[PDB]
Amino acid sequence: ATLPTTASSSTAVASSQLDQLANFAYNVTTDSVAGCTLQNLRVRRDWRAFSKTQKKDYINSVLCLQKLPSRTPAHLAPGARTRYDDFVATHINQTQIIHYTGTFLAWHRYFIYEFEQALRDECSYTGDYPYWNWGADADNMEKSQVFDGSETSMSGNGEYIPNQGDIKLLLGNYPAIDLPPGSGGGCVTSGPFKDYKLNLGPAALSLPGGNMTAAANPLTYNPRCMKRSLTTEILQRYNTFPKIVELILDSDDIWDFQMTMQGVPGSGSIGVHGGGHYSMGGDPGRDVYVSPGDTAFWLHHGMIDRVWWIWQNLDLRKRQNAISGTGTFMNNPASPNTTLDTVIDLGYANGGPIAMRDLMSTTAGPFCYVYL
Amino acid sequence: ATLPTTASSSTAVASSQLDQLANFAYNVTTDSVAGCTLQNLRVRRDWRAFSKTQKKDYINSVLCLQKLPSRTPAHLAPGARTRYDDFVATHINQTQIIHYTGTFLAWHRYFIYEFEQALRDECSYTGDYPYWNWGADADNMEKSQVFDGSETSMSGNGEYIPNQGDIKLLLGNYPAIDLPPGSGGGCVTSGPFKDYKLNLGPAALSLPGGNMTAAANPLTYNPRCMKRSLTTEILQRYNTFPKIVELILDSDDIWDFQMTMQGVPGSGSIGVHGGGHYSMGGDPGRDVYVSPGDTAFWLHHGMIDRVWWIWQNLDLRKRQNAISGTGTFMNNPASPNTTLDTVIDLGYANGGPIAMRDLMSTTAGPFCYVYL
Ligand SMILES: *[C@@H]1O[C@H](CO)[C@@H](O[C@@H]2O[C@H](CO)[C@@H](O[C@@H]3O[C@H](CO)[C@@H](O)[C@H](O)[C@@H]3O)[C@H](O)[C@H]2NC(C)=O)[C@H](O)[C@H]1NC(C)=O
Ligand SMILES: *[C@@H]1O[C@H](CO)[C@@H](O[C@@H]2O[C@H](CO)[C@@H](O[C@@H]3O[C@H](CO)[C@@H](O)[C@H](O)[C@@H]3O)[C@H](O)[C@H]2NC(C)=O)[C@H](O)[C@H]1NC(C)=O
Ligand SMILES: *[C@@H]1O[C@H](CO)[C@@H](O)[C@H](O)[C@H]1NC(C)=O
Ligand SMILES: *[C@@H]1O[C@H](CO)[C@@H](O)[C@H](O)[C@H]1NC(C)=O
Ligand SMILES: *[C@@H]1O[C@H](CO)[C@@H](O)[C@H](O)[C@H]1NC(C)=O
Ligand SMILES: *[C@@H]1O[C@H](CO)[C@@H](O)[C@H](O)[C@H]1NC(C)=O
Ligand SMILES: *[C@@H]1O[C@H](CO)[C@@H](O)[C@H](O)[C@H]1NC(C)=O
Ligand SMILES: *[C@@H]1O[C@H](CO)[C@@H](O)[C@H](O)[C@H]1NC(C)=O
Ligand SMILES: *[C@H]1O[C@H](CO)[C@@H](O)[C@H](O)[C@@H]1O
Ligand SMILES: *[C@H]1O[C@H](CO)[C@@H](O)[C@H](O)[C@@H]1O
Ligand SMILES: [Cu+2]
Ligand SMILES: [Cu+2]
Ligand SMILES: [Cu+2]
Ligand SMILES: [Cu+2]
Repeated sequence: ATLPTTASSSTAVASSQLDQLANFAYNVTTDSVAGCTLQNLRVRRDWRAFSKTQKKDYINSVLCLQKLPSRTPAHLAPGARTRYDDFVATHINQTQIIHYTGTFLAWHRYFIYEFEQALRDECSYTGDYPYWNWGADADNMEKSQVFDGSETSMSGNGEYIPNQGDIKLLLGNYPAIDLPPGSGGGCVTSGPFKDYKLNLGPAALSLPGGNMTAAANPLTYNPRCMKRSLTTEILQRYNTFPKIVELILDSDDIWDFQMTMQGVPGSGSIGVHGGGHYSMGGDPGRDVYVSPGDTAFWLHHGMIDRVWWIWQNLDLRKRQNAISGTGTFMNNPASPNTTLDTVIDLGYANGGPIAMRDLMSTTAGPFCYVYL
Repeated sequence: ATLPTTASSSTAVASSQLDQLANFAYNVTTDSVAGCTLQNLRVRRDWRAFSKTQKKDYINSVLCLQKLPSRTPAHLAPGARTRYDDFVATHINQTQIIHYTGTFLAWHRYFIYEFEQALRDECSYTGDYPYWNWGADADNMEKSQVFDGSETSMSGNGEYIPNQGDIKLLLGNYPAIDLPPGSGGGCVTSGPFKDYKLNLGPAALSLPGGNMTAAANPLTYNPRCMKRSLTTEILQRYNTFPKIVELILDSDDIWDFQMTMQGVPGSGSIGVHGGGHYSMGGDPGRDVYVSPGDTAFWLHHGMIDRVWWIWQNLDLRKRQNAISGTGTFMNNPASPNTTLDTVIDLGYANGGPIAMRDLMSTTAGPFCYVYL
């Protein structure tokens, strides 16, 4: 079998191209497994592949972390109430050193893995890690099994608010990127997270109209509802199967991969990573720091990690350990290059400090899983 | 009298142009003074204008802050030992929100004012705030009364180190700016600060050759000598009287002023602000975060504040309260615009929280001084 070399403009085959690439990556991962053996190798799976009661087992475990008390010392994050908040808080705390950095991909890989460990160790979860395949939902976000509002979604849309202005995304002094406000605006109307209390932020919440709300200290207590405004137009622009495959096949090195993924500034594109986030609309959906406060975050980054994993396995010799970038957001201010010895941590959320070299592979260090 | 409209290429008259502009600014400030009256109005003065024993009164007060114990809670900055360290620590702590921000100019104005208050309130200083006029020293940094190594300098050059590679200044992914390493390299050889213990950092120290050293936590204890490597070539490139006047006269709004001053990224220029800093070479001279750990910092920023003050007084109606920019370094990540209500503080160094509106004028809020 010879793999696709050029992304198709046809949605139907772009999807199949993606599946081929994934199959190859799956093949590479499995037979390289012949700590981590084929036996104890976990499989992360598309949300759609979960059955009703499996969906709910996951949801319930998450609701469990949203009920268990926070481990973060109150004086460090006064707003944190739950174990779940512990994760949100560390993400807020470290936002300026984990996006547009050399550590971005590996940090989020570790973040979601440790989230998973919390689910298993504290909330008795025994099911698989879920991911959200953007491409399948690119035409109707409201019908996504992740966002349909049912008892098996991560809740759905937010209360509709008429005539919201556009979202204006800034970075540096580049011209804004303009996005539609979606079909919601307010508190989520249904599903398992309808009564979920969002406790932290806003740190930097983009608002319809172009304004931004920012607490003096986004780690203080600010209990409020989760708001969404599902915006299908955004997925259509940045997260279609052709766009996904394009990112994989046109990215010749780790720099181009991660930059294309996140959206290079000034380019008018926010990539699959930005698209996934901003398509949720609402709050913290539109807050780069507080985004894990939206429960769909974990599924989104499941998919982010998948896409990275695929890209790596297309040329494992060159890509397995590939790193580019520094330890500061867009290298502002300048910091040293990230290396295999760079140490990251998730503060009080879970786990301990760990070096980049131990994160590069989904079947070494603490990791032992594959994506189906 | 009609003021210069175009910066002269002649060093001799560029200097006189500067003096005219300063005189005008002085005139505006005084007669606008007709809390702050002409009576209690302080005058900040060129270091050269200080007599021997006045120089030493200032130096001694600084050495006093370098001996009095730190107020910063040990658990917040384990490295801080002295009152002086309190200031360095807050600067390190806030570096990512006080450079390339809307607050940059006003924050540093408040920083040095509160430094001054520490000198007066804790170290019995009663003399004037000094500033370093770069232009007078642009041809021979070693002969500067600030850096001559005598008992009236801020110490002088560092131990000479042969064949140091160039300094390579990065920001974002723009091409590096290359600078010569100067005539020193090591510990300062003489003057009042020869035994001054530099306690904090490095946070991001640029090294000859292009490398950068960064502690895991630059607020922890790392006692070592202050190192300089006086680099006249740098002042010659960025800090000549023509360059100073150019910044004043060619900058039509606050954005262009502050950006030209700091060096716009990608432009190959580091402005009078970068030039002043990097011309000192050494450590923390080449560390954006830790720079106040070099005792010349206060004189440099005296001059920075002067240049701003002059520019403001050229059109006080439009410039007095002018602000542009956000609350994050180069607006990475994006944050709200700075406004007159934006509140800043210097943590434990001195003073309390204060709004931008109270900082805009050297003769309102807490301020009541002029530059001669
Ligand atoms: C947000 O990030 C900052 C910066 O990393 C975190 O501050 C860090 O806090 C921990 C302790 O709270 C420090 O760890 C060290 O622990 C050992 C004891 O095992 C002790 O010997 C050290 O002196 C230190 O306390 C870490 O150095 C410290 N870093 C800084 C710059 O203060 C903070 O915890 C994070 N906030 C949250 C809520 O996670
Ligand atoms: C570096 O900057 C951080 C962020 O500003 C500083 O953390 C801040 O620390 C102070 C107290 O240490 C917090 O002030 C508040 O004081 C009142 C009591 O008057 C209390 O009710 C509040 O809950 C809070 O403790 C401030 O909110 C806090 N901010 C964060 C994000 O933790 C830190 O102090 C700075 N480090 C140094 C050495 O200056
Ligand atoms: C994966 O390996 C299987 C089993 O040998 C093979 O049939 C299939 O063609 C491989 N997939 C790809 C995309 O190479
Ligand atoms: C956005 O901010 C401006 C300036 O503070 C304010 O006047 C306005 O009310 C805000 N606009 C919206 C859409 O709320
Ligand atoms: C931020 O200020 C700039 C001018 O410096 C202005 O163009 C922009 O509209 C402001 N942003 C908002 C949303 O207020
Ligand atoms: C400053 O005011 C004095 C006193 O009237 C005047 O002689 C001088 O010309 C003024 N300076 C400038 C530069 O306008
Ligand atoms: C700079 O860093 C490189 C890579 O770590 C190292 O090999 C080298 O020793 C350093 N160069 C200098 C000039 O010390
Ligand atoms: C940082 O890494 C880049 C490649 O991504 C390399 O070009 C540069 O030399 C590195 N910086 C240093 C000084 O090691
Ligand atoms: C296939 O459908 C996608 C949306 O899923 C479009 O983006 C593409 O142009 C093609 O029509
Ligand atoms: C006057 O002298 C300055 C240095 O002080 C030069 O930069 C300028 O070109 C002129 O020779
Ligand atoms: Cu993140
Ligand atoms: Cu993300
Ligand atoms: Cu500064
Ligand atoms: Cu400075």
